[PDB]
Amino acid sequence: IWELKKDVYVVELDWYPDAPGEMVVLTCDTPEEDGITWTLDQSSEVLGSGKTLTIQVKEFGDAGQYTCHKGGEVLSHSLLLLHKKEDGIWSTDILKDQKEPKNKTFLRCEAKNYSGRFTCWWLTTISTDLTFSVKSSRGSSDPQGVTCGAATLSAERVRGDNKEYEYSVECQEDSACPAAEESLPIEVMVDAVHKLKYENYTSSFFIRDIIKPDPPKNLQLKPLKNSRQVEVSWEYPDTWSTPHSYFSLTFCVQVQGKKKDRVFTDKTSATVICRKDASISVRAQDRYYSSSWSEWASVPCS
Amino acid sequence: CRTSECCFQDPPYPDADSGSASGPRDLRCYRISSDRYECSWQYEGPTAGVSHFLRCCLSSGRCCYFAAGSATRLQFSDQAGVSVLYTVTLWVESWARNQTEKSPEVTLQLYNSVKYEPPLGDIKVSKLAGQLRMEWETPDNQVGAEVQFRHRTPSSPWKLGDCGPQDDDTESCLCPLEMNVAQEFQLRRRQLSWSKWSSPVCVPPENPPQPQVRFSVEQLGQDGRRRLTLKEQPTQLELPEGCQGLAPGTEVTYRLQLHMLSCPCKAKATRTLHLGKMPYLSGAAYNVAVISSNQFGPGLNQTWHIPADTHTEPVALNISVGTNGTTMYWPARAQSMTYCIEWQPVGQDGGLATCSLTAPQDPDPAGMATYSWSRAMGQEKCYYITIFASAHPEKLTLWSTVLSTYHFGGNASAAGTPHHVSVKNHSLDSVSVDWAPSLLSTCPGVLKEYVVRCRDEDSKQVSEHPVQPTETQVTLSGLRAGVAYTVQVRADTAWLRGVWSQPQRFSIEG
Amino acid sequence: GITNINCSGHIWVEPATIFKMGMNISIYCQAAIKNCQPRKLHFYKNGIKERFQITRINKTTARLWYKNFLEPHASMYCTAECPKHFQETLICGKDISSGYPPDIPDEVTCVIYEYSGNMTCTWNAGKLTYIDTKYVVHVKSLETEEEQQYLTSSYINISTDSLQGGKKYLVWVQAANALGMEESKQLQIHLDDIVIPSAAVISRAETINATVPKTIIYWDSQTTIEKVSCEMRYKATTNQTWNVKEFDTNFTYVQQSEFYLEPNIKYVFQVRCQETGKRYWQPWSSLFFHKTP
Amino acid sequence: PAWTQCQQLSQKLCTLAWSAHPMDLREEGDEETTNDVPHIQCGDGCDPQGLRDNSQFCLQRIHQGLIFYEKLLGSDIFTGEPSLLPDSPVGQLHASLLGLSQLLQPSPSQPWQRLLLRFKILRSLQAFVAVAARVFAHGAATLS
Ligand SMILES: *[C@@H]1O[C@H](CO)[C@@H](O[C@@H]2O[C@H](CO)[C@@H](O[C@@H]3O[C@H](CO)[C@@H](O)[C@H](O[C@H]4O[C@H](CO)[C@@H](O)[C@H](O)[C@@H]4O)[C@@H]3O)[C@H](O)[C@H]2NC(C)=O)[C@H](O)[C@H]1NC(C)=O
Ligand SMILES: *[C@@H]1O[C@H](CO)[C@@H](O[C@@H]2O[C@H](CO)[C@@H](O)[C@H](O)[C@H]2NC(C)=O)[C@H](O)[C@H]1NC(C)=O
Ligand SMILES: *[C@@H]1O[C@H](CO)[C@@H](O)[C@H](O)[C@H]1NC(C)=O
Ligand SMILES: *[C@@H]1O[C@H](CO)[C@@H](O)[C@H](O)[C@H]1NC(C)=O
Repeated sequence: IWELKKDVYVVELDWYPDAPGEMVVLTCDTPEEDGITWTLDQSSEVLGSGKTLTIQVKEFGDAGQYTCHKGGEVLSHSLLLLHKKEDGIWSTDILKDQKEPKNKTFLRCEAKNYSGRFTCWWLTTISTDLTFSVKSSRGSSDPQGVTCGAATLSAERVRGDNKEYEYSVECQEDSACPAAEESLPIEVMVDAVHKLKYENYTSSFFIRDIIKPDPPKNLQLKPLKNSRQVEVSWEYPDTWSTPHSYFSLTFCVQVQGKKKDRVFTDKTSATVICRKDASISVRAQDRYYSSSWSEWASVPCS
Repeated sequence: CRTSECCFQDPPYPDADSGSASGPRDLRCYRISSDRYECSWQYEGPTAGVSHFLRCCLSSGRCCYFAAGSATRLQFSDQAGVSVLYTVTLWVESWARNQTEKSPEVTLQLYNSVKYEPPLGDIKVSKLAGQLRMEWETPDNQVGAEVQFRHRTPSSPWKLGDCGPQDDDTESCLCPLEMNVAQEFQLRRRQLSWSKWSSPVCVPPENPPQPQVRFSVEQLGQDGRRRLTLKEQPTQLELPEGCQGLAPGTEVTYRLQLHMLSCPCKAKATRTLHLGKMPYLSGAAYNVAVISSNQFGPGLNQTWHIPADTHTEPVALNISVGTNGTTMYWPARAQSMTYCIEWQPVGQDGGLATCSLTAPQDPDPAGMATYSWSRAMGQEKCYYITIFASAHPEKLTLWSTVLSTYHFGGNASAAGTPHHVSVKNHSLDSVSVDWAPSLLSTCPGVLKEYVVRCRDEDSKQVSEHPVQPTETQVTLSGLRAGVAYTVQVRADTAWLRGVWSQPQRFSIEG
Repeated sequence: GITNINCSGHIWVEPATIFKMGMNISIYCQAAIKNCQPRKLHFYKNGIKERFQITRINKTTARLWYKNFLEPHASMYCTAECPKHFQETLICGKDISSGYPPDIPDEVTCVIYEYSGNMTCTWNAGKLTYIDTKYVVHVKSLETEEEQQYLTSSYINISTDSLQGGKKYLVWVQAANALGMEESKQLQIHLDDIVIPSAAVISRAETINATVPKTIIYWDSQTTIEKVSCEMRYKATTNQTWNVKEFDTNFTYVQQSEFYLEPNIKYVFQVRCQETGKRYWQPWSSLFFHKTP
Repeated sequence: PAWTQCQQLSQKLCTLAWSAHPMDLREEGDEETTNDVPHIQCGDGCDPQGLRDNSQFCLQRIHQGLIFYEKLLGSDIFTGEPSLLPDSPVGQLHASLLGLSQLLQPSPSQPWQRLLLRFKILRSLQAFVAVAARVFAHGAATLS
């Protein structure tokens, strides 16, 4: 048993049939010594008496909000969140497994630019009583300052017989240096809590590893007169870092319609040929460190 | 209280004293996920206004119930209060027409009652070390299963076998493989209750069948093209009864590969097409190959050879031999046409045609196309010449034949001079003029006609008469005995008059 | 560490890291990671995960079993998946080599070469052992019972003036490697008999136009041995059979020899010689091509 | 310095280092890289403001890192067995590194350790060559 938050305790359990559980002692936070009664959750039945309480935590029915009373008044609280340990492997029930790019990938984080802002998405099929709490830091031997806001809901979708909920959180590095060479990585630590079941996750990365620049901005096409050849013109994405002569982006251009066109231009313009009812589609990638490609932003050939 | 939470209060109906035969039965509860369980039962009799309830009683003795409504099954998670690490007692209570009907009690540990599911249709297939290998991803939270398979051919019944223990993220199963018949395979699992048999897995033969197809080619049109046509379609593969119309991934794919034998000086002369898209061909020679393939690879291919057209057309082909090279002139067909010229020496059985490719050409002021080469067509020889052209040289199916004819290289006028010319006395007033066929006769369409010249030496009178190109013997009549005469013969072409043979002097003695 | 790899356990292979080619081996990786139980072990071969045929005997140690291991060299290291860590964790690794025990060496011969001051010895190697094999040459005297040992990866020479312990000696070679060791048969040598003269070279060849065409072949050897017998092979370029004749030659001058050969036919010639009566012969001389007029 | 040639050869360096190592294994006990590998930290003046203020500070660190990575790429890790192909991109990496260091300022291991060591060295090399190519890219368009 250990402390997670103020007046919230996490009890570990070995999750095998007919388990012996764990031994747990509860102590009311009061200078008083006599006339103390205890109840579990909203039930009014008295479980025990005295300053100390001993229970044996065997299942979710024995966990819940414990309250000590004296004189008919609420003294303090003590919540018990279980933490299943299945043959040495902890449970991952709450957060849905994305399985990309590898298995057990629960938190997926991305950054638009190099300034030090990332954002982590995680999927679940649980609608009510769900409460996340994110904290993060850079390194573990001597941590630095990275601040994360509250975790909100971004979008909701339906897949299969169940639903699916997508959360997100915005984090900023406090001492961000966009130009340095990273040596030690960032840690993200999510504490997923659902009713009385506690879980907890971790992801580590380099900022240069999770960069996915925005789709290229302001796509305009002007073909040669009476010619199918079209020169492509665009500009660097707005959210990308500055100056653009330092943080350089190598692009990609395809022509799709309903014969494959693939060109990678380091210049903001290129020329291709559009077939009938085709679409010019553009990508982007950081030129020097191959982190990731961008989503296509397109306009159609007419 | 809630849809997924047990209520630890009394059911709002009295207990069952009726004991009617019709009611809930066969209550089984399995664990479907890491924290979700389901319980299913069957109801006997009419379902007119029947509400079922699932009841549970923990080890401590406190009893709770779920409000299943009119559904025949219910789902709940481990936080509902139903104990999952211990011993619980579950029984179904149904309310109908103002009566209660209970079910036989079942006592189990819900964390242990796990039912395993067969693979979810996505089974990989492969050939390894002479035996068929199939791999499937493991179902979620269902590791550690004994897996057992059954298989059959079109002519054999089910045969049962074992694959071995499975304890990974993806499973595997080693199975024998048939050579020409397909197989059906069905699969089931059980943890270290046996699962239901899978959806069918169908396996095609390791070697695809030979493409049993027949082709036909049209006659060469005036546009210089002919179309290829399929006379017979490939025979269908024999599949087991359970695989007929099932498993589109076991189908044989057929591809048509075209190889243009003419214009070998071109960069690319091969193209692959679908058997459903029949191509247009020129008067050139082509090789057509059909390749059959399946998930294991390609089978044996069949190739058909299409010969070149032998028809000769009288086209105005002018060839000029200069001090620096030879130039060809012929009527242009259309604008921006790329021409490929092929010539073969006559009498050279199996000799490869010399290929010459031109840049795209437009008709000149005289409406002619031209090609020049350095000092090359050997001199004093006959060549069979065929010209092809295309406005889209990259598309082999758009090439067309421009002309096909024979041409004599070099000085046709000098080399075409009739040889072995002889004059023999036939009568007191006639002579026989016999000669050997000129070299031009060996070039079809080049020799237009012969001309015979007779000169009376005493009167100096000269007479000329044309002779057919197939005749090398003529009898000249109406001559005077005792007079000296001179005779010469020449071979004329479609454009130039030949050189006269050496003058033969003769006189009629008798 | 960018310069070092830290092992986090140990690994051993049965029967041994060195074993006979093609046998059945078993690799036991025992993960010793602190504060972690290994979720999944993940063997690798030269950076390629061989996923098939693994058995999880027990939580710390999994076994990978090979059938017909046919690689001369392979790098094998085992990795692990910790429940909390994202990347696989390296346990340790080992390098294994497979080969054959050495064959028995035969065909032992030794020759002194004229003017060389050396005895040269050679012996056959047998089948390819695929591993480091070393040859030890033992040279024991029959007169003083003194033995001289020598080492090579292939062949060796013994200087003539080290064999002062008499004239009757005994030579045999010993082949050694990790998977076995075998000894050759003992070869009896005497230094007078094993002398081979200096190499004989053909100089030229001319044909004389006589009543019968006579072809003379001109050749010499720089030996100082008085008694020398030789053999020579001559044949047409279109024929497969060899024709050899015997000579007794004194090399004070260039020896001459006549031949009656067919005209307009190219022939080829080679020579070999020996000290008369001795066991060994010279190798056949390089090929000389001559065409009769 | 010769900014244009340095920029184009550093582009060559980036694409070569990403052709050499296009995957992951964790060695326990690694908490103190310290002075094992020189890195371009914040405060070495390799940001654009540092370039426009004083390039010498950044180029000093870049040259030290470059010579360190040539020393690593020239040791027995990349020359010893399993011997790499001379036509393989790894051999080109050392030549390009020597070129860059020239244009700027005129333990034994087992055969199984070397695969992992090569992967971890290429992983560090890509991360350093990225910032090197960036600082050379910014110079050839502003400090011409
Ligand atoms: C993610 O989940 C894991 C698994 O639950 C969790 O690991 C656990 O962390 C707690 C707290 O860090 C560990 O408990 C500690 O154990 C040490 C070792 O003896 C004790 O010294 C600690 O005692 C302090 O805290 C007590 C309670 O607050 C006090 O009573 C005491 O006086 C000390 O102040 C403490 O008990 C626990 O051992 C691990 N579990 C395992 C299996 O190691 C991890 O922390 C979670 N991480 C995140 C970021 O959420
Ligand atoms: C035994 O003696 C012979 C004769 O000297 C050696 O052969 C020569 O070796 C040197 C050194 O490698 C070469 O440069 C010569 O080309 C060799 N000559 C011939 C004719 O092969 C032989 O190497 C000696 N044996 C050993 C083991 O050193
Ligand atoms: C696990 O397996 C290894 C190898 O089979 C064995 O030596 C060991 O005793 C087993 N048990 C433990 C606790 O390591
Ligand atoms: C004798 O042998 C040694 C090596 O065994 C060699 O170096 C030397 O050259 C040889 N002598 C002659 C004359 O070749």
